[PDB]
Amino acid sequence: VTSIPTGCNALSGKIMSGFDANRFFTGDWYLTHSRDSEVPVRCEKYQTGSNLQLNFNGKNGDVKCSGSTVSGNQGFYSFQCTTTSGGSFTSYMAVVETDYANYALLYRCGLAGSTTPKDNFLLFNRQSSGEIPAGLSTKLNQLELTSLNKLGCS
Ligand SMILES: CCCCC/C=C\C\C=C/C=C/C=C/[C@@H](SC[C@H](NC(=O)CC[C@H](N)C(=O)O)C(=O)NCC(=O)O)[C@@H](O)CCCC(=O)O
Repeated sequence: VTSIPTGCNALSGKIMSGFDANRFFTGDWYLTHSRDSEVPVRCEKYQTGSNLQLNFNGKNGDVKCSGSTVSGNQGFYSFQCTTTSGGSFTSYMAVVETDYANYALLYRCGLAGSTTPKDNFLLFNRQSSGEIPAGLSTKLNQLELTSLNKLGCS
């Protein structure tokens, strides 16, 4: 697969310059806010390892993913994921803006039950108590993300 699924936003001109994968894909990231959310809200901790591997506590069971760059879409990654209930899926993401040490705003998109992909904007924080950073104010305005939903971390 050489480009993100049709229907997913490639965010051309909207992704940060100079993304440093080595500084992003290290340590833990808590998913604290998102544009769209479900109930009940939860606190997903994304654990990263070498070679774009990650683990997180998903809605029904732990999830393990293996990432790779998407050849045709700068900044995008494809993650092949499996869940402890026996599920498997492919999810795409790009880091829109991050300071690596505190926050990261991501775009995520993938097929999840239909030909029409579902997408979202996600705010990750290094601390479970993290909220909306001042540094993202202008970017959130530009993307019309002025009321992110708080999830289940504190
Ligand atoms: C450090 C940050 C790294 C970021 C890495 C980026 C992407 C890879 C990681 C996670 C991806 C999660 C995707 C979840 C799918 S849902 C994806 C999938 N579901 C299906 O594919 C179901 C298919 C069909 N609906 C069915 O019922 O069979 C599934 O089983 N998910 C389990 C679960 O969510 O716990 C939806 O809940 C997403 C909804 C919109 C969104 O928030 O993106």
